Amino acid sequence: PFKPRNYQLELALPAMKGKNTIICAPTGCGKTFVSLLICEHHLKKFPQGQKGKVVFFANQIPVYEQQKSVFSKYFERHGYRVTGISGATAENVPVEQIVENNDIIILTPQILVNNLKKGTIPSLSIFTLMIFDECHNTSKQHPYNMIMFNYLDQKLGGSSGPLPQVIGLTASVGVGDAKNTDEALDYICKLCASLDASVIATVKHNLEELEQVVYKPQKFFRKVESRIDKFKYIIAQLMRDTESLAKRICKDLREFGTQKYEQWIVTVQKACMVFQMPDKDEESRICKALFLYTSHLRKYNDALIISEHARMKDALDYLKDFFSNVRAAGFDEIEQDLTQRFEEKLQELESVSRDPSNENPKLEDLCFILQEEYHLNPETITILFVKTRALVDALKNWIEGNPKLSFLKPGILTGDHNILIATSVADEGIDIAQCNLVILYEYVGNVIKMIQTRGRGRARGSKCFLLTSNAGVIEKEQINMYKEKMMNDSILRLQTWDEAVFREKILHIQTHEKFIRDSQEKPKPVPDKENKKLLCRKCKALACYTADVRVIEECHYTVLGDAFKECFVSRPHPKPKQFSSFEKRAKIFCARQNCSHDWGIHVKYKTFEIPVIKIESFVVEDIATGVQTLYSKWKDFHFEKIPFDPAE
Amino acid sequence: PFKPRNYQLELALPAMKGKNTIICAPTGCGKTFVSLLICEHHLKKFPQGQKGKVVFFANQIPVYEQQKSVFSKYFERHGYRVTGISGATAENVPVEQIVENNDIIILTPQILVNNLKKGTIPSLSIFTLMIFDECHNTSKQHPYNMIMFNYLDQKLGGSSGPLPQVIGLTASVGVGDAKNTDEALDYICKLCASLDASVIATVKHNLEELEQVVYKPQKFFRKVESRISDKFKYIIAQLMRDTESLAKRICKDLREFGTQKYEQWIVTVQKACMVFQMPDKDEESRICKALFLYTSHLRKYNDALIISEHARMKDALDYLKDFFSNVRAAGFDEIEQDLTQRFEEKLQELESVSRDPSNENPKLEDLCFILQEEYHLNPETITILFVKTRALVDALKNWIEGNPKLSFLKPGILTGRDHNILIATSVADEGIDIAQCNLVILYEYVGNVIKMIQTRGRGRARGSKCFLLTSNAGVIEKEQINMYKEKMMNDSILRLQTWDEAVFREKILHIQTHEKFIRDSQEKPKPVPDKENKKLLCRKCKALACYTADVRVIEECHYTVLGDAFKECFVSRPHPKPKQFSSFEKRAKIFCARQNCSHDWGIHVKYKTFEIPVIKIESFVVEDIATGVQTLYSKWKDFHFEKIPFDPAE
Amino acid sequence: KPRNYQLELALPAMKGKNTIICAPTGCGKTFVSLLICEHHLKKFPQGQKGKVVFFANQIPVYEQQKSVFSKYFERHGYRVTGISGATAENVPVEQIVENNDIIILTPQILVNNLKKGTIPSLSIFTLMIFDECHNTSKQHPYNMIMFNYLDQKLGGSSGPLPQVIGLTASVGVGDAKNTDEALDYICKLCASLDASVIATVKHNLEELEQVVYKPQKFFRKVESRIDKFKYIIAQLMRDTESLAKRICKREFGTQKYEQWIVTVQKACMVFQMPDKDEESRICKALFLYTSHLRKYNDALIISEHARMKDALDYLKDFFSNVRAFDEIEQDLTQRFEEKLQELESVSRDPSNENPKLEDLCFILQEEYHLNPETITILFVKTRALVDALKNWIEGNPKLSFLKPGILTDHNILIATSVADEGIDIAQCNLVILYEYVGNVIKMIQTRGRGRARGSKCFLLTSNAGVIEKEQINMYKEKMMNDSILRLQTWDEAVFREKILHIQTHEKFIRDSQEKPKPVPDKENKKLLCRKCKALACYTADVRVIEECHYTVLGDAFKECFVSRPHPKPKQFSSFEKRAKIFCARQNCSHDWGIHVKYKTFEIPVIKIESFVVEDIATGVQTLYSKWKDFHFEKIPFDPAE
RNA sequence: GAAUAUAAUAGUGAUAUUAUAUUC
RNA sequence: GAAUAUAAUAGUGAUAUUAUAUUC
Ligand SMILES: *O=P([O])([O])OP([O])(=O)O[C][C]1O[C](N2[C]=[N+]([C])C3=C2N=C([N])[N]C3=O)[C]([O])[C]1[O]
Ligand SMILES: [Mg+2]
Ligand SMILES: [Mg+2]
Ligand SMILES: [Zn+2]
Ligand SMILES: [Zn+2]
Ligand SMILES: [Zn+2]
Repeated sequence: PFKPRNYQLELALPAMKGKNTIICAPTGCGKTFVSLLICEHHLKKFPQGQKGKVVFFANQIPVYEQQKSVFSKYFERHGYRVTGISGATAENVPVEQIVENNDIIILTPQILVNNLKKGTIPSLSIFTLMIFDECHNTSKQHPYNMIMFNYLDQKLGGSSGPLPQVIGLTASVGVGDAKNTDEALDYICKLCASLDASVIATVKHNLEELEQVVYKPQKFFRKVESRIDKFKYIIAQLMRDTESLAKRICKDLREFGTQKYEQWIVTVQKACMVFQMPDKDEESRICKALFLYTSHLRKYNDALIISEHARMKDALDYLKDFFSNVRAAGFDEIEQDLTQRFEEKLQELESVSRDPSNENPKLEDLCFILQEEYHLNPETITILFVKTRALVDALKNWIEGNPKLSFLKPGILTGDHNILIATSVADEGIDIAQCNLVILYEYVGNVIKMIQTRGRGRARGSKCFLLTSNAGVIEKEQINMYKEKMMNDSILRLQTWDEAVFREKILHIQTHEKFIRDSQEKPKPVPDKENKKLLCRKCKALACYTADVRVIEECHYTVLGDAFKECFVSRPHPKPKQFSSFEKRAKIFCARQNCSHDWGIHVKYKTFEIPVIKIESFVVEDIATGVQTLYSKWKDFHFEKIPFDPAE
Repeated sequence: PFKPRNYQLELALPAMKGKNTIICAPTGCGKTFVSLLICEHHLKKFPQGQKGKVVFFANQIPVYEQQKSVFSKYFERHGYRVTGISGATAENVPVEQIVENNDIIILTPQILVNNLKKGTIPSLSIFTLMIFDECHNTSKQHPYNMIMFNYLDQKLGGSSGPLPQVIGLTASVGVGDAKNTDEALDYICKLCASLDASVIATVKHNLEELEQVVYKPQKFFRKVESRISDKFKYIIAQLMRDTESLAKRICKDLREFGTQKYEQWIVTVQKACMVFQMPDKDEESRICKALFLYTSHLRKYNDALIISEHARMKDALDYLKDFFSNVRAAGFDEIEQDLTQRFEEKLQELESVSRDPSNENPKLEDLCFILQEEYHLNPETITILFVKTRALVDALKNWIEGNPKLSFLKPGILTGRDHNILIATSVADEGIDIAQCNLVILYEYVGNVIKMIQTRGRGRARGSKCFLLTSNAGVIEKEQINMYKEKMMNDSILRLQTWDEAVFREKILHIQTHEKFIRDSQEKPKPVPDKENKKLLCRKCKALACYTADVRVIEECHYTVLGDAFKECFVSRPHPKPKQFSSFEKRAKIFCARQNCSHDWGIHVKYKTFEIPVIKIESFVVEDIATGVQTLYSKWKDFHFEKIPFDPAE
Repeated sequence: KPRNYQLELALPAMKGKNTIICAPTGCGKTFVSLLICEHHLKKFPQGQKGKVVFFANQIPVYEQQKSVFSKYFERHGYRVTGISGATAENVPVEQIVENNDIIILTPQILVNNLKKGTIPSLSIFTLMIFDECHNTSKQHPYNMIMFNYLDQKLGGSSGPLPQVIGLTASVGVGDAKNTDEALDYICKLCASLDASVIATVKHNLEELEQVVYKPQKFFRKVESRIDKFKYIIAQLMRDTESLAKRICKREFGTQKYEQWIVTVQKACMVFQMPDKDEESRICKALFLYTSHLRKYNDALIISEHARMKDALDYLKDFFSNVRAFDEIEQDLTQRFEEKLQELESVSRDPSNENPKLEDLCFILQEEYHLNPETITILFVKTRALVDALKNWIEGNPKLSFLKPGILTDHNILIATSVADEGIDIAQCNLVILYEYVGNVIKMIQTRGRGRARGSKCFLLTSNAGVIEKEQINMYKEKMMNDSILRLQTWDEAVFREKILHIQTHEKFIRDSQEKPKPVPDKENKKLLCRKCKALACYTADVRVIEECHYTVLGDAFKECFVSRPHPKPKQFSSFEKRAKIFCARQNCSHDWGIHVKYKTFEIPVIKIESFVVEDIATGVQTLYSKWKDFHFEKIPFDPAE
């Protein structure tokens, strides 16, 4: 073992007393030891004729592996069996026997959800203790709350079974969209209701010890000026008529370079695919043209945004890569036309990407900050957060594409090194290297994310700069810093309540939400037995019929018959995953000319090698009327759904 | 995930062809990744309708936990359920269910032996691949060899059950008591037959790669001398003569001080003084209890002489002092009160001699010389020091900490159940991997050739050194004949690898059969249990404890006592190291109650729902009521009285 | 196709730095030599010229290196020549050196040519290369050359000195007990060679390890035999000692008794008597007794280091070689003939056999059973053991697979010793040391006997002190390596300072060690024989040639000795062996020297180590081993005789 | 492939779009 | 013949004896 902190004992104390409790402690103060202590006490509290059974809930695989290894290494010596079940090792194994024959079971929540729904696990009465890692996710349709729905449904019912103690683990419970303290109080009470918690454990009598371990990094706010247009009066006309040669085909009833323009191009593109035409032959031409036009427009928009947030050079390289991929996917008259127009004006560019006269002031401010902090301390470890995955290697190539930052060794963390560039890590996650500097490049999320991000630099002297060219970001961070105060104050206020009163308010909210969920069930579909024709979305070619489509596990959708096999092509999948009882063998694209529109994937399901498609790649025409309707999700498309039968 | 050494592939190659293989490679080359590769390939080789089941055999708990951790972390992603069963998690669990429902199972061999004997595991046919760590232990009746006994007994018999592939992992197969080449070769063949192996995988093509990753440390031999003239030994010898005279007053004992022969002698005498009966039963209990004390004190004096022989005089002095303080804290006896005074009478001489710098152990001066001259050339040296007894561990820690010349050292302890130098008794096989030691000093310490080869793993870096400090020549002799034995081993293997695999399989087979029915004959005796009820006296005070009629046998191994009569014959102390073996749980240790005795009887455990005393015959002397003759027994299975199986009744 | 570690070893020397080079025996030092020399020669401008001298303590190494250097550098346009003792004289070396760019020498040549004054100074050269530079110490020729070098260096002269490169596998640590002593020893060795750099492989160690393999060493400590033979042959010399003690006024078998017999024998050579006729008799008896006791002792030794038959046959050879039996020798030969019948029934007895021979036979059997094409080399201390073990090999039925050869084709070569590495070696698989341990240097050099993988070495002995003597050599090697690695960290300036101070120190020691010449007593003295005390000649008749050799000008002496053909004639200096000198007395036959054909006249050269010197006045008898210890009126020989 | 979460944007909202991340 | 080196054994050592090897 190892000598623990006092605030750890303090945090684990309400849990060891057998009370369902939510533990709220700063990120990286060692919640793992708290879990181990709670589990140890809970397991070794039982008599000889009875035995306990603990279940742990990690939301992601790294935490799964880590916690499993630690728990197994620590508790085996005590004579307790520790195991784990994730999606990889969940198939073709009796999970009920795995649960029964073990004392500690580390799970991803989806496993327990699926097994409860299926029936392999009768009730939650099997466990004597449930622990939720990052219990702030216990809300809405998240698997955690899906479990707690079962828990409460058993609790709030005549059917009485020994329900397990519930422990939550987090650094922030959240406040929702609360404008004041009394609303945040209601939010926290609602969460405690969702977790059936009667206690909220925080550090109080040992704060002086805790604050010598986890240091809050100072948060500097860097508001910079925007660019002042070497890439604005060039792609403008390009966008103008690349929209209007699409208007050459038909008239269609909004500033450029924004997200609204993105939404506009998207909905327009999703409104062009339904242009019914008696010619049909040239309907394909029209749709395949307009699709290309819009697909070029939106990526032009992407280039504009990337330029607006990063180097203009990367804004070019983006489009160059795009047209490269377009030329690699087969040459079309339209595609080679737009490409010709692009490369005609490309000579004017590149040279513009080569002037220091037009350099993003944001990147110059970032260069200033980095140079300063690495001058004051060369052994600085910096972590950087960006909005999109496009800006990652953009800022990377910006770093090594600069002699001023020759002291930097960029690293990537998306789906040894001085600085690590990343998108956005979910929750605390597996602990990485400790950083002395945290930079937020136009990146601001929720309050919980803000509080959790402090774990990146919980050492003394750690700093955090928020670099942006927008005020809305700044205010969006300030409101979070206020929300934290609201949360802490609401919690400290709730900790003054009597346990019973709190319990009955919780029970009240629980009964309320239960009634809501019960009455929420509704007569949703009247299945249309009419056979519908599924066409392609790009070239409008006939893909299949609804009569040929089979549904697997009430989630996935395949196509039968040898007719469809001559309608698609396939290339080996880039990231061959393994989901459920499936296995991604390859990808599936259209076959009509070199359309090559993505239709779905080709999988190996048991002893079958079958195509699985997504409805958001097809247009649902009616064989009778002709009304071409669109569906973004399969569950939105209600038709005669026939379960997949191996008899075929 | 990445960059496997080519010699690793070379070693895993025969095992990736289904061939039962013994792998022989230097310690530290990375046998774990070899295991991972063999196991992985073994798992991906099975089609869709079939599945494999690999089992890993670890001899020690740290190795168990480590391997379970690695295998779990590596094969979880692929989709293989990895689990483990040790002695701590073996009770009240469905082993059949745990074994089936998992793809990879890490076990301590005793678990499999027990569960096979119990019948919970029908046959080894459930497995498709068995891996043995430190497979050179597959000999005599070590658990590995028992498992392989079951394997062979299923193989050679009429049983046609599909047996799993067998892989062994070692750095040295050993040669045994071989004196030449074709003896070592026959030994190795016997071991391969014990493991059903037909291939011995070693590095041959990728030697140049291996010899740059695992370096053979340079060895050295330091032959010195003990103390020229010892005054400590004289005083202790005269004390010994005094005590021996005090003991000779009662009986006439029908050799040299400070030797092991005298230890054996005083053990035999102490044993023979506990079968001296008297009709008074109060003169018996007063004479035997005194003789026990005398022999014990003589023994402690001997241990002190050995300690002083190997270390400082202060170490032996503190040893004796701690002994006398311990028996003084136990409660002064009438036959021991004089001994402490006799010792304190010469304590002034001993203490004044233990401080005199001129008569100091020259072995320690040579060791200090080595340490000094080695840390002077490299101050960041990490040293590891091997000694025989733990008394020497403590002694050398106190010596290092208590010496101005070695004020640069920070000694640590590593015995049985940061820092510059690490002092340790011995490590079974390779063991868990600790920090590299570019200096391995052996202080009067030699073992088998296997340990000699495995110890080189401690310093597998370039320039790493190894010393053998001793005052005895037989030590060095043993080391060099060990090296010659290593030559014999390597050459025997190198010659076996040139043979025909079919021919080798034939030999293996006809060694296996021969052994199989040499195990058949004899081995079936059944000494008739005499039903006569015998008394059980305390070996120290000769007082009555219980009868053989009150003694019940639990699980054919342990032994308890019944009645509320035995209860008033003992007291108990909270056990210093409580454990949980099998279906038991140590709660306390049990001692006698007759006044100044307090002799070790047994322990107090919680078996199932019962709180019971478990005793050892090693601490009791048996007295036949009929004949009146007293007999001494050490092991319970040597006392063939009538076994009375344990039952929840009574 | 040069190796990288070779270039690495040559790198410091190619920077004009005086460098000692350490690298395992047989890693291609010749290539490094050629590289360094090549770079040294092509460095000079047009107006200047380069001149390199390569030393060699062995004629075979001399001819190998001369051949290689000549074949290599002839193309580039450099004249390569060599000088040895066979072609050292009747030639102007002064001009030979001047007319060449590369000169390969045996060091004694340059020493003698510097002493004679034929060569002014070492300024003539620009680069000197010492092969086996670990010999640069004491009174060795290398150290003499370096004495000249240092004398010109530290001296007031400012003449240009040549760059000094040394080649070795081990610099040695002398008798160092710790790292400091080893370190300073290595430092004074550097000062002896005026070195500032010690080049070892460090960057390309992996390559060197991939080329040269360290053979695995084993030690075999057996016990000594059982010995009736011991006592049986002992009472012979107890009886002999009894006989010798009857005319004049401890453990048998070991060296103490040997040098005891030696010193006593030398003490009987000075036992005088007025008769000078009974004197010769009693001292010839006292001579025969000791000279026989010695052979008996040595027989007792060979008995232990071999089989009893070897020692027996040795004695039977001695007694039959000393015959061509005298009246005094008749008793010894009769008492020995009365020893043969009881000795040989045990000397043929299979019961009493040497444990060392048993274990050796076992080792050979094993290693040849494993590999039938094994090449074995066996080192022994004496030649008696050479022939004895050859006879034992060809005599033992079990070893009928061996083809023993001699080194003082074949399956196993039996050898005494090889000074340093030597030339081309039969690369063996098995090296065996039969009661043979030298120093650390010769050990590391012995590693070169098997630089191939799988090669093995054995140390067969009964004495533990031998094993200890080897282990301490290993520890000494460790100390050497460590001290070198520590020296390679010092800055060159500080090192040069230390070296300079050591040089001035040692030079001061030498200059203050030189004692003046003793006063030669011109008074005459009678030089007479030691075996029979017979008057050989007087000092006035004796004349000295080349201040080294000594002859006699007198026909009276010419009739006082006999001449018999040399066992192995050879040529030295300006001389030429042909015969050998013995005492002309009937039953004496004692070695006096040799007769040679020096230049024109044939003259007899004698040794003082076979003559005892009495005084014409006092008559005091004295012994002298070397002519350097015997000071007198040294009258220079010259042709008119 | 499907589900879930977070952020921004349009909207009165149920929602929708995109971005990002996770899980089965 | 002379010179020189290495090892062993005596000696506090300077040295000496012996063995082995080399060289002019
Ligand atoms: O595409 P899958 O059906 O196999 O499922 P998945 O996990 O990748 O979903 C990711 C989504 O992003 C799009 N996608 C998938 N791939 C392989 C690519 C892309 N988009 C780009 N630009 N390049 C790719 O290689 C899919 O639409 C999917 O829904
Ligand atoms: Mg699914
Ligand atoms: Mg001469
Ligand atoms: Zn299409
Ligand atoms: Zn008792
Ligand atoms: Zn004579």
